[PDB]
Amino acid sequence: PDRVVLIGVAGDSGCGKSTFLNRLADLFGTELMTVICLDDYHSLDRKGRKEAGVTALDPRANNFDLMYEQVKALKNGETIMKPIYNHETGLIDPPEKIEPNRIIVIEGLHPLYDERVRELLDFSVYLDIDDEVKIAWKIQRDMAERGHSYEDVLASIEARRPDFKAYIEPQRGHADIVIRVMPTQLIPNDTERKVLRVQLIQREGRDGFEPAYLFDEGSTIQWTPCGRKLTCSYPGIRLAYGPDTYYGHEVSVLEVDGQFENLEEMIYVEGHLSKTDTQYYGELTHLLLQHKDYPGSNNGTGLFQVLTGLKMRAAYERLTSQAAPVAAS
Amino acid sequence: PDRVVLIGVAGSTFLNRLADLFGTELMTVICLDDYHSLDRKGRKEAGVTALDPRANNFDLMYEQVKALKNGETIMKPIYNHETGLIDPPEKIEPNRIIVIEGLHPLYDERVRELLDFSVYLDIEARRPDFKAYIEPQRGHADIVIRVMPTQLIPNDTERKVLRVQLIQREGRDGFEPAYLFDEGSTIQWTPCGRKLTCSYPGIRLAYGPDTYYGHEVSVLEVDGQFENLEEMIYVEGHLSKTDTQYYGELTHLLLQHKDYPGSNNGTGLFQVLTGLKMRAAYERLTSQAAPVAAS
Repeated sequence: PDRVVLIGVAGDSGCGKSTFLNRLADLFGTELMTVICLDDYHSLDRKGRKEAGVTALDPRANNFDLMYEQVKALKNGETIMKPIYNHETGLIDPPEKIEPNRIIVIEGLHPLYDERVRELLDFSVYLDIDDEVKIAWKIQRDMAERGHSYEDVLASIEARRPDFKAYIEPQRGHADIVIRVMPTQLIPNDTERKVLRVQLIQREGRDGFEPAYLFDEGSTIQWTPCGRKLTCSYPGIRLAYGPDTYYGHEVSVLEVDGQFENLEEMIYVEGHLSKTDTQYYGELTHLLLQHKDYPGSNNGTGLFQVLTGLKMRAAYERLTSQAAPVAAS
Repeated sequence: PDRVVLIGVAGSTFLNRLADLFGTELMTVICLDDYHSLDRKGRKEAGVTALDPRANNFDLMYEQVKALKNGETIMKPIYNHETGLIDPPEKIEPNRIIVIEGLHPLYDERVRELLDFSVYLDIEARRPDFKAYIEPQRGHADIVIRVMPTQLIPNDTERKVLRVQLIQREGRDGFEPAYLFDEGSTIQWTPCGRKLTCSYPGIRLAYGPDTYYGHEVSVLEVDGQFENLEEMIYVEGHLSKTDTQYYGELTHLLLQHKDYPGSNNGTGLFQVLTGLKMRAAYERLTSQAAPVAAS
């Protein structure tokens, strides 16, 4: 049976605008993976939301019945006629023909909201970016290409909070992996806002997913690789690992705080992680350095995006007993 | 060459633990108070304590220790602690292992160079002389075992739970420090979790490089108390280069004698581990198995 594997990705970065999907494309290519933006399942166009007094984050702006059916149909080999939501015009355009593929990724605000869609998913990620991090990135991006559109991200973040808390954040409790990005704890007065602290929160007891750990699975550790063999600037790099309880479930939390100044530092860290699901020594580093220009490229953000990709590849290869698709050269 | 290996111990149940490891037939312990140049009255007359270099004869110490390492029998004095007198000499023959024990085994440069391994055990009126003449030997010891109050209990009224450090000197050829996880990097570890249930306050280890008396060292540290077997073994199992000869030798050796103080904490653990580092040093120098206790 030519098996379709379904992957849910939850985040607020907007469709086609996340670094994480570009990294997935780097790993799985674009021929045998198709990405579906869930905004296509809006029941209400832009005028309709205004008329009803709701945001795009509200369940009521979205058609989960149609979502479930078309996703179920794709997993079952059928072609679908799925609507197109045009973000410019704010209208719902005529349907697109989508055929099944080895990997279908569903991306957007509510891939984990509906119970029936959840059960169709083989792997899920929630990207949890602290506000202040989201803001400082936007300023860094703006500063480069002369955009100055960061006041509007802020505006959007404050105003979205109620709906974000009500309807988006609780999906974190159904995600296999949550990537949590926040400001550093290594610098007393972080004026720069560059150095990040990142947690990979990995749900336990999802058969066919073994969490990455450091040193000893199921016990708690804090680790600094800088020492006799590895010279770091200040404040250096610090990892932590340990069991925890998140949204009522057992998890295992892997954490990196700091910045990688170079190769040696990345590899040294990779080399000492366990169950990373790399297929050769230094695959994380190689994949991470593929594209140095992405934000998070030199910190735990990029590292844990790539690692999450590898856990997806493992899930896929477990379900199909076949090699996952790969990017070209 | 039937080789005599020399071990210095500064600052005991540590010696009883060594006897448990090496036995008493092929190890002889020498108490360094035997090399007092001044008896109890003599110290009083001179205005000095036993801790003063001047109360001790290092020239005689060096010669008789050098002679023992060189296979000779010696006629060494006996210092009687009860009477405070120096009694007529004792015949001491060489052995596979000679341990010299007491206040100044690491004080004299010439005696230092004769030693194959050294330990300093760091657990009112003596303070001046202790600081002047005893404590500085810590900077020449291969291993220092250090004891202090816990960091696991806020406002420690009980004073029972201890935090203990094994400070291991680097670059002593034929001594590889024990470490946790990754040699030369810094780590804090709590073994309690999914596989190991501890009662409060539990157990916490730390490892990392440091500088002690100007030298590079590697510090292994345990804070807490072992309530049971499972806890001891789990900790032992995750240590590296402990120089055990089979999985669980530390625990087995530690539980040999549960009645000793430190038996259930980092004191006993690191005394035994220090014993194993001595055994390795011995076996490296002789290309032969170290002596063992009977059954």
